[PDB]
Amino acid sequence: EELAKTFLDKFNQEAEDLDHQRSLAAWNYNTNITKENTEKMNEAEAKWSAFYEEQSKLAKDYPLQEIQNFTLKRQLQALQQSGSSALSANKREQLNTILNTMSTIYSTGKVCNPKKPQECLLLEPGLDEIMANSTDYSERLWVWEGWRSEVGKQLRPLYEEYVVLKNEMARANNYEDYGDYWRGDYEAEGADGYGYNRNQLIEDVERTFAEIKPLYEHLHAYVRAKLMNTYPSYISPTGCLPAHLLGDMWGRFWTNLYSLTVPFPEKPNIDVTDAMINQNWNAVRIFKEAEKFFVSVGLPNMTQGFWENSMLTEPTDGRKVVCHPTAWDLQKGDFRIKMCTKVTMDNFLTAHHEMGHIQYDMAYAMQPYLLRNGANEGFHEAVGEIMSLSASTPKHLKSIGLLPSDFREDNETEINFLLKQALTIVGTLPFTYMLEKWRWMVFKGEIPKDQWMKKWWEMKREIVGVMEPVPHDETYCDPAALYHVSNDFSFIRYYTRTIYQFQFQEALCQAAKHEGPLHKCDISNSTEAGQKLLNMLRLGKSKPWTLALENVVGARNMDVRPLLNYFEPLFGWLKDQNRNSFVGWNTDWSPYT
Amino acid sequence: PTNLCPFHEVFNATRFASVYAWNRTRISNCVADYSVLYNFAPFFAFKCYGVSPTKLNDLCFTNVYADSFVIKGNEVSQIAPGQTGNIADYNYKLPDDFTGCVIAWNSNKLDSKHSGNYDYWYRSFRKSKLKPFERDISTEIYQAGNKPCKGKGPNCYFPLQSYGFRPTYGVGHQPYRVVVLSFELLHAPATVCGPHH
Ligand SMILES: *[C@@H]1O[C@H](CO)[C@@H](O)[C@H](O)[C@H]1NC(C)=O
Ligand SMILES: *[C@@H]1O[C@H](CO)[C@@H](O)[C@H](O)[C@H]1NC(C)=O
Ligand SMILES: *[C@@H]1O[C@H](CO)[C@@H](O)[C@H](O)[C@H]1NC(C)=O
Ligand SMILES: *[C@@H]1O[C@H](CO)[C@@H](O)[C@H](O)[C@H]1NC(C)=O
Ligand SMILES: *[C@@H]1O[C@H](CO)[C@@H](O)[C@H](O)[C@H]1NC(C)=O
Ligand SMILES: [Zn+2]
Repeated sequence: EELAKTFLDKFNQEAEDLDHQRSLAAWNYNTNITKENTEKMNEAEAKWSAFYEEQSKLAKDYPLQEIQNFTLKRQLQALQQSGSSALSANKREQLNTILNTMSTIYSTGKVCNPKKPQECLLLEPGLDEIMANSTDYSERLWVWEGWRSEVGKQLRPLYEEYVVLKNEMARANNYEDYGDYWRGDYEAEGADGYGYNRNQLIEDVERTFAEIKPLYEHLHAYVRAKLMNTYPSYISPTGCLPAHLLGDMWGRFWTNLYSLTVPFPEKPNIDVTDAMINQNWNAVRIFKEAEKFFVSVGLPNMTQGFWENSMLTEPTDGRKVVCHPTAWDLQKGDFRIKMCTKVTMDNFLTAHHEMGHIQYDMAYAMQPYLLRNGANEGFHEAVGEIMSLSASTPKHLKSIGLLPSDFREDNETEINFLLKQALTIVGTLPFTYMLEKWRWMVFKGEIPKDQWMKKWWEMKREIVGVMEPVPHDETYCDPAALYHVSNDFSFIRYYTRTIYQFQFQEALCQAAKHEGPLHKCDISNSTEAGQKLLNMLRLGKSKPWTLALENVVGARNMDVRPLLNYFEPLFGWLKDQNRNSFVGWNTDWSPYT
Repeated sequence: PTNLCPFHEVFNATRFASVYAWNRTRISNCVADYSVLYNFAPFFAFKCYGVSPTKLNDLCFTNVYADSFVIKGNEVSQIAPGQTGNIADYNYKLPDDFTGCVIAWNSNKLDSKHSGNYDYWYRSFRKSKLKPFERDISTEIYQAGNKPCKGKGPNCYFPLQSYGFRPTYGVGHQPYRVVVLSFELLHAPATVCGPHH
């Protein structure tokens, strides 16, 4: 009857050997970019997918309507899904060359300064620096246009061939396009009303965006106001924020405008970087602090291999390395983090995030191979960030010693904090949703390539409230100048995650019985909250993410309510700030171009 | 009985048996110092059943049996009385009435190579469960289905398996060396006796 259990048992035990091989090869590339390690990655990928092909067909022979063990049924459906195995031979290696090329371009691209043409400079470390400090419109603009001109233009033809092949693979897996393959992460088969069909996600996103939209709009108007004080003639009081004037090299997080936009500047600082600078922190201490936070709640510390094999400093070996922060599960209790952590508060919180990934991976290693994932892409990211929400409260910052101890508590500093929080949480929601929506369109065939950037910037201006400084023809491929786009990572997770968070924290704060505002809650030294969360990280993808949600929060779907309630004091203040302001943007004026 | 029992050389041994085909050496006629065992001291499990690690060197027994093999970290919990899992079900099962000691120490720098030590194996498929101290070194293709079989085909699996042993594996998949000591009271003179009796 169920020779399924048996087949799955042989599969688990080979697939994890082979997936560790592939993961090691990819790691050895991501921390040492050479021609040789690039090819050793290709060969590991070839063996993985040649294997997964036979195992996939072999599984499609077991009818899934005879399986009654929903556990084995989820496993068999995961495996009857032939990702990659869908593309074949020439087209699996073609894809892989395209993918390697995009990847090494993104992490080797250097742009030079018209002023000192001998100064070519990399993104992963240096151009990031410029985009985080500078307040010189023309400096920022040459870095922004130089990056898009000198890599996005190199990536355009690649992104095209990439889209045809990724779509072919999806169609071969019975999906409308690649965007339907990625939205299939949110598809769940349980009972009662614990099911979820892919095509709900777009509705459920567009619902919640609307509910988020008012708050974003107010934050937007205010940020424009303050930005007008630093760039008077380049910004209209009724239109859009220029794309090269935000926190980083895209409009992704507005967390480097805190300086320009701090509500009550004469108070204790929520950003705490200066403190670390003088407190002589380093990479190892940031991670030892993340580790302490997770133990404080009752989770495992980190493995020895985590310390002996991870990349925490950017290597000073001459080695060329892809620096974007990532948390690796190489399938064998072999966990690592690949991050170029610099001594700032932003890296300190992202060490929280990527270690939250490692903790999830450790959590569900009790599950069989095919079920060791998150319940959905969002949950994995969300978990990284729930801890962050607590790691970031002033109260904890004070406990760390990074704040000055003295008690200058007041709504004043709560407004300071809520704004530094809005700049990174709320700010990223329209940018995120708009980026994924552009990709979903490109996959579904709705954008002719003669109008790619035309429909990029149009959606930009319309949905984010952000306009571009110089005009871009279809020789650009701006969207691909982000790690996730050119390194083939689904992006709507960073949307669902931001909502799922306040649903989790709220629940995990009810457990700690924290009274008062959800934004002053801190789950440190709370073993019962840690227990509440670990019980569901132990599930992984073995149960419907909808039930997984109810297990801790009591919802079967997303719910903007906790997010909105967390930011409610900032909503009230921000609204006053924009009583004599237009709460909105218009795509009419431009910045000369 | 003045010669000293060769417990050292079960432990001191370049290569261990694969759990499926676990070894046995019969300690017979000597004085029994459990002391040498700590020349491999860093121990991940040292569990006695019937006697006490702190009372060896006083054990008078007719015979001692030393069974040795290599296992995953995870799987050491299975070398216990009454335990269930692949290693106890198809490789190495112990009696419920076990008097003895399971001894288990990490062996990465020896048994794990950067390219997989595939010279280690375990039996992942068997028609039914081994009985205590049973041992089975078949390589017949397991037949999962009602249907007939062929070589490593479908519904028809090769019965054994190999642990990839590589240094960067997390601790639960690293190779561990295991030694089960079995203490045998027979009705005969007790000729494996300790320094302190
Ligand atoms: C990096 O890669 C080169 C060639 O691909 C290899 O020979 C070398 O050992 C690597 N260096 C390390 C491991 O740091
Ligand atoms: C489903 O199968 C698993 C093994 O794959 C087993 O542990 C579990 O008890 C089964 N659940 C049932 C029969 O409902
Ligand atoms: C958790 O306990 C530690 C140990 O005393 C303390 O330093 C820290 O402030 C506590 N966390 C809080 C109060 O958030
Ligand atoms: C084990 O004992 C024998 C006794 O002659 C010795 O030759 C051998 O070197 C020992 N093993 C090690 C690793 O020293
Ligand atoms: C197994 O028994 C043989 C018998 O000659 C012995 O030489 C070998 O060292 C043993 N291997 C182990 C320690 O499992
Ligand atoms: Zn992440």
